[PDB]
Formats: sequence, C-alpha cells, structure tokens
Amino acid sequence: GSHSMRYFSTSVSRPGRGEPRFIAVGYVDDTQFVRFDSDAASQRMEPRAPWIEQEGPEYWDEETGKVKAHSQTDRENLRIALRYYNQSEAGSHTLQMMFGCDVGSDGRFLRGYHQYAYDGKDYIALKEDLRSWTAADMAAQITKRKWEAAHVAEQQRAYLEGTCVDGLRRYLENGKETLQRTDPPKTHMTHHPISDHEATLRCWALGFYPAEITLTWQRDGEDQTQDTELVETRPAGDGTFQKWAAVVVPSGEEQRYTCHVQHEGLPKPLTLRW
Amino acid sequence: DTEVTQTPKHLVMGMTNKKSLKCEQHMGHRAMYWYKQKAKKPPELMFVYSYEKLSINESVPSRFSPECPNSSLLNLHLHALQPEDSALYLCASSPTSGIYEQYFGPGTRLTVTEDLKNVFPPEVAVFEPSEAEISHTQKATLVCLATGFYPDHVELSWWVNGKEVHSGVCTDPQPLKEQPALNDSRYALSSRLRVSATFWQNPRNHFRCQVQFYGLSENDEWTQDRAKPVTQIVSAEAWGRAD
Amino acid sequence: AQSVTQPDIHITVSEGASLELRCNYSYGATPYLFWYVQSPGQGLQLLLKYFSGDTLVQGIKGFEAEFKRSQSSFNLRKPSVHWSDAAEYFCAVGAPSGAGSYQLTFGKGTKLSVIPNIQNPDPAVYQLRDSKSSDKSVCLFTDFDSQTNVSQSKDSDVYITDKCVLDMRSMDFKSNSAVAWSNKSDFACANAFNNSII
Amino acid sequence: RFPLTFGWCF
Amino acid sequence: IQRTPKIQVYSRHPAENGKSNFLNCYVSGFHPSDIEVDLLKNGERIEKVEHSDLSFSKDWSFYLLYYTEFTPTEKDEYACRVNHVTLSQPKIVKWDRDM
Ligand SMILES: [Co+2]
Ligand SMILES: [Co+2]
Ligand SMILES: [Co+2]
Repeated sequence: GSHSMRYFSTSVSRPGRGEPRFIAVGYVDDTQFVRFDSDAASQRMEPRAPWIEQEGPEYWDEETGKVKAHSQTDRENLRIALRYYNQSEAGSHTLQMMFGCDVGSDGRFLRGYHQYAYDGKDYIALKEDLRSWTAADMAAQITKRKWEAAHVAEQQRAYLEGTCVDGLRRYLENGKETLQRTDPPKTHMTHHPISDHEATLRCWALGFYPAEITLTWQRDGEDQTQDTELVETRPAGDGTFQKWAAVVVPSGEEQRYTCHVQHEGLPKPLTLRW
Repeated sequence: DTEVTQTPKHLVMGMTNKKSLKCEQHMGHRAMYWYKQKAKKPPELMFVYSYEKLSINESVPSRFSPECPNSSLLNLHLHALQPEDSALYLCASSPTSGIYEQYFGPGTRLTVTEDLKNVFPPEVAVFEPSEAEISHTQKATLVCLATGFYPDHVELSWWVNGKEVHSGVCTDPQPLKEQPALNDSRYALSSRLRVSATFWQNPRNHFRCQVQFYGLSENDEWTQDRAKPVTQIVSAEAWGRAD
Repeated sequence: AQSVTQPDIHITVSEGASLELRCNYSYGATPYLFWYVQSPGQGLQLLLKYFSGDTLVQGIKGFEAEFKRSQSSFNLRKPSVHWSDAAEYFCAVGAPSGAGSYQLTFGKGTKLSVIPNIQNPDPAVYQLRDSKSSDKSVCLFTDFDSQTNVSQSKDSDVYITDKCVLDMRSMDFKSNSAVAWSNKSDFACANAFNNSII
Repeated sequence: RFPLTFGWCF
Repeated sequence: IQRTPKIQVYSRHPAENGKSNFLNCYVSGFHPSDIEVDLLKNGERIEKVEHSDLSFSKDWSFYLLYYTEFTPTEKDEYACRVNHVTLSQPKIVKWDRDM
C-alpha cells in the first residue's frame, strides 16, 4: 500500500554520569525493525522485526558503523548547542532527531523529512522542497548557514530520494507477508449503568494495524462531543493497536446513539448501535 | 598549514633494533591514522585514533606499538621487526566533523634487513660528454652513475658552479637492482645533465653530481672491519673541456 | 562492507590525449569519494573529492571527476594528459568503520603510463669516459622515439637503465635516454643495445 | 538503511 | 520544556480469569524522557517487567510500553506506578478490566 520509513534518535547528556545516553530506532510504517542503545552490551544495531533478520553480516556491520558514527555526531551537537545557547557545561540536555521518506503504493517517492529538536523545541528542519531549512531560532540560524556552505541539503536530499527509498522498497518486499497487510479493527460495544437513569456506552476497536483510526459518536446521526471520553490509540504489544470511545446516555435512549469506525483495513466505515 | 609531517623520512633497521616513527599535525584534527604500504599495493590501514583513543586495530602485530601523546602527535614504536616489514609507513590526519577528508604525510621509508652488514654507501662517478654528440648536435650530456648501494634509496642532484640545477636533468625514477639473484643485492642509479657544447667547453665550469645516501646513524653501533656506512653525501665532479 | 573497484590495473595513453580512469564502489549509502595520485618516492596527494551535490567535480592538475549514482562510479577524467601525469592512481571511499570512526577504503590502484611526445627524434649511441679513471666508461642511447622499447639487461655483466624523459622547458626540447655499462672487460657500446651484433 | 551524518554537525 | 505523562493500564486481550495475558502500562506525551514505571500486583512490585525502545511522537514527546506476563484472577489487583520530574509524587493508576 502507501508507506514510510523513519529513524528516531535521542541523545541525553548526563554530565558526570559519563557520556550521553544515545538511543535510536527504525520504523517501517508502524512496525519497529531495528534499535541501538549506547548503554547496551552488544554495541550493535539490533533486529526488532523478524524480516530484518534476512539481512546478512555485511548489513549489520554497516548499519552498526553508521549508527555509532551518528551517536558521535549528536554527542558533538549537544556540545555545540551549549555554546550557541550560552549554557552551562553542567546541565543535562536532550537532542532529538527524526528523518525518513514516504513512498507511493508502487514504490514511487513522495516526500522526505529531516528534523532536529533541542530540549523538546524545534531546532532545524529541512523544508518540503528538500533544498533548504527552517531555523527555529538564532542558534539554528548559524547551523543553517553552516549546512548551506557545505552542501548538506543536497546530500540529505539524495539520501531521501535514493538510499531511503531503495531500503524502504526492499524492506517492504522482504517483509511483505506482514508489512503489506492491514488488520481491520475487531469491534464491539459495551453497556454499563452508572445510575438509575444513566448508562455508559463504550465503543471498542481492537487488533488493528496500522494505528491510524477514527472513532466517532453520533446522536441521531450528528457528531457528539459532550459527555464523551476518547482515549489515545495504544499498542497491544503484539504489533496491533487498541482504541475506545465512550458516551454517557440517558436510559432508554441508547438506540439514538451510533459509533462510527474508520480504518484503512475497512472497505466501508462501520456503524455500531446498541 | 594543511600539512602532516613525519620523521624520520628514511630509516634502516636490523632485526634487533628499536626505533620510533613520529607524526605531527597542526590542523586541529582529532583523528589520526597509521598505514603500511608495500610496492604495487594501496595503503593498508593499521591504526585509527579518535580523541587520543585507539579506535581501530587492524590485527597489527605487537612489534608495532602505537602511541598518542596528544591530539597533535602520533607515534609508532618499532621493535624486533622482520625484512618483510620493509615498507612505506604513512601517517594521516582527518577532521571528525564537517567535510570528511584525509591528509597524508610524506611517509617513512623503512628498510629492515637481516644484518646491518648489508648496508653500503654508493660509489659515484661522473662521465664526460661524448665528442660525437657534440659533433652531431652541439649538445653535451653528462652522465652520473651511482653504484653498490643498500638500501635502495638516494636523492640525486646536479650542481653547476656551486648551485643546484634542475634544468636539463633527468634521473631514473627508480633504482636498478644490480643482480636480481640476491634478495638483498645492491642497487645502482643514473642521471643525465644536458648542456650546450659551448658551456661544456668553457673549462671554468664546475659540474658536481651529488648523491645523498640514507643509512646508519650515530644512534646505531658498528663493529666491523669496514667503515661505518652512515647517512652521507658522496659526490663526483668534472670541469669543462676546451678540446 | 564498503569495497572499491578500479577495474583497470594498468592504463596507457599518448601524451596530449584524454584520460578516463574508472572507479566503482559498493556500499549501502553514498560515501565520500576521492582520487589520490602517488609518485614512487612520495606519499599520496589528493586530486579531488566528492561530498557533494553536483556530479562533476574539479580538481588540481587539470583533473575532473564525474559521480554517476545509477552506476556507483566515480571516474577520473583529464582532457589532455602531460607526460608527468604518469603515476599511481587510487580512488577511495570515506565511510564509518565498525567502531563508527571514519576511514578510507582504497581500490587496488591504477598504473598510468604516458607515452611522451618527443619532437623530431634523432636516435644515436654515445660512449662517455670517466672524468677520473682511464678505462671506465658508459653508453648513452639518446634521442630515440617514444615507440622504441628498451629490453632487459641480458648477460649479467651489462646493466641497462630504463627510459627517462627530460623536458628542457625554455627550448621546447624533450628527449629520451637510457644508460648502459659493465665491469666486463671493455665490451663495446656498438652492440650494447642489442642491434645485430657486428 | 542509515545515512551518513558526518556533515550534520551544528 | 516539560510535559507530564499520560498513563494507561490495560491487558493485551480481554481479561479472562483462567488465561495467560499481558498487562500493559503505556506512558506517552512526556518530556524529558527519564521516567520511572513499575507494575504492581496487590501493591507489590512485579519483577519480570520489560519495556519498549524509547521513541517519540510528532510532538517530540516520548512514549514507552511497559509490560509483564500475568494470569488475572477475580481476587488480584493490578496497577502502574509512574514517576517523572513533572510530578510532585508517584502517580498510581489501577487496572480496570474495562478501562
Ligand atoms: Co610542526
Ligand atoms: Co600492464
Ligand atoms: Co626519499
């Protein structure tokens, strides 16, 4: 279907407690496939999905080298941030990074991303055109100029349109059996009385992949927000996702409320009624 | 200065000796490399250092012992080598951020030999221009022949009236193995200096062929019949001829 | 992991003609790319590098290179080659090692021979006498044309050097020469360069 | 497949 | 600069008193990333508790799944206990088999 690959890294300085904690993860759509943790024993990029274990030693050696190199880059970036923001060498700080590519249903390139955040605030982000940057502030402005003079945008662009797409397409094929299927939500509704004149209706969606889903309560066919709760989509731990939405109703009016469920694995949106 | 420096430039060793290569770099770089290079081959990585810490060891035998005193210096201590360790030892330097690049040093030319008794300075002769070439062309070519040297490296230069000349000189780019039978035979090199017949024919002109040799030093010790074959210049000379 | 291939170990061009030196690499991302040149005595000089962006790179000594992504090639080019370009050539990739610190991986190298352009050859053989001794001499084969092959030393007594090119710049005059000698009992230059001994 | 980030220095 | 964690406690499959299951604690929406989570059987710390690899949303805010294998009964009670710099004291969230 339509698809993405993403990498995330988080560096956390811990002055006096040693070098920064570094943790990186790779995703294809909503499926994690690799990880690296600077505090782990192996000091290796490690598999997190079975289809990535098809790759041979040369892959693992290469990805390990490149991820370790990146941990060193971002460690240095923690250092440089201290000087730009004029901060004490004693603080603990956080640097976060994300990049990736989207491809169409037959593997055509659609989009690339590259972004940094410092202490949870945007720092620098490659623009949609993949040839320039949005600097969040004056610090990131210096980085932007530095990246322009060296041709960082070109080298990021070529990665996003080339290696990123090529890898994504390959992972999709090797992991077709699981990455290329949707799990439509299994749905049901529950009824609980809260008093003698009120009940709770809860709409459930379980066992779905991917995570994107919408759940909507209507009363007489009209969107209802009052007296509802809606939890954040949540992982089951087994690769699939869970969600629910609840509405308070007066006893004897249950038949007036409807729950709608939308998910790519559903040909037509579902409707549940008590 | 975008220059990595290495000493010594040339070195000769027996199988017993201890020596040290030194490498220096002023570019502020935090990564430095040692390589070994044999003839007809590319540089082969031995060591990487990042932040004065050893990052990569390419199964380097213990007879090579690396050291990093500070971010500017890298040493390579050499102890009890074999003849097969004879090679170009290249130091290199690189940034750890920005635009990746490597700057190479000029290298240490190392010869390890079974016994220091193999080491000889060159004999040097200068040969006067032929009368026939003069008659044919009105040019006059001098020839310098340096022979019987080991190890296989000399710097040859021409000197006319007390001044080095580069004009009209050509030197064999590589020494000649005098007898390819011995795995340790001596070498010869030749050079040519081509001047006008009239200049050659002015008997005030002084032509000196100078051959810098690299061999033993005061550091090494010598207990043999012959004279101690130290790092030296040996020369031959010739005056112009009226005829 | 990262390997580099220079498919042609040895290339020969005539002075003034154009040169292409092929280089391919194999790596799961786009690495840093380089061409070095090395003369026999010295260490390695950088010619050019790709980081980069534009596929066509300009270097020193009149060298350029073209990066071809669909090929993974980084071919060294030069419009008009000078005799002194004759050297060893290495392309290299820069990429993380297993430890994350960066390193160079070299191809096996390409030997470049260039056939020098020598103007108006006038081949000849000369005998030169020591400026000190009486019976000590050498032979000079000179002013022959670049096609001419110098053969091996043959009999163990006669040493013969390879070609050598001298570029007297302010004359426009270039010429080849080779030297011969022996300690053998005063054998003749006449037949020292193997030409139907008589 | 991870990129090279040697240039991503602030 | 500082975001407080959302917390959900729930099982992987519908709770059935005989059956093996997984008990999940999902903590999301928080910053900075240092966080303390344990799962509790009757007020007591469970020891075989795994977690996911630290990752983050388009928010830049972090999320983690903590989990344990358990076999629910009618008697036993389960909870997550979370601590984070943004919290004046540990937050306890009890497991409800219906949420
Ligand atoms: Co200095
Ligand atoms: Co050949
Ligand atoms: Co030298």
